[PDB]
Amino acid sequence: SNALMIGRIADVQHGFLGAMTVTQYVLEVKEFIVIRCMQVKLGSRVLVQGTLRMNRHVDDVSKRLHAYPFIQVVLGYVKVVG
Amino acid sequence: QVQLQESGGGLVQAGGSLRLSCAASGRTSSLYSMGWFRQAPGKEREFVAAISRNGANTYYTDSVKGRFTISRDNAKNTVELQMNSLKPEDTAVYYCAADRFPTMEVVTIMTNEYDYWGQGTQVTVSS
Ligand code: NA
Repeated sequence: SNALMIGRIADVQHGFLGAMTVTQYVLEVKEFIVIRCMQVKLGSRVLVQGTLRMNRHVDDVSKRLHAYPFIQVVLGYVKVVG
Repeated sequence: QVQLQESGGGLVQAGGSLRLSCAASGRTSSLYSMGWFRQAPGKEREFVAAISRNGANTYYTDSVKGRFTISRDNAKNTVELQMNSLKPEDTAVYYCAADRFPTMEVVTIMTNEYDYWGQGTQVTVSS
């Protein structure tokens, strides 16, 4: 399921999961969603095209299933528009 | 609004072991990725080990792989570093750190992206 969104980068992560390095961003749209990328700076206004992932995981403490949604950029792009 | 406090440091002989522990207090709900770092006098602070919020993903600097193990207890708000087969090269002040970046499974591996720091604990390994 594809999504096209506009907003401001509020945070940046250089991270790792499942043997792969990833860059993540917090996009403020006020709500936020994480962008996951497998010239974008803090405070940049961006347009993002990618796949909306609900990304449900079981909470360690409550043992309840929650979504941890993200836009998957692989096909996909994030372009500075500010 | 977050305090990190290390414990478990000290002196050991080469080949020995230590277990470091870090306890998080205050606004712990804001914390996600947790990590251990180290710094020797006159040197830059370096990444040692880090662990995702959910504990599923870990990352280690090359020189500690197979020797150090990071783990966390989200019910106690602690993060721990089991250090086996210690070498003189591991001598440094060790710091625990916490990242506010909101992600369940992805571990932060960039030093400057961590937001809170403990006061540090000295680890010394004699030859
Ligand atoms: Na951060």
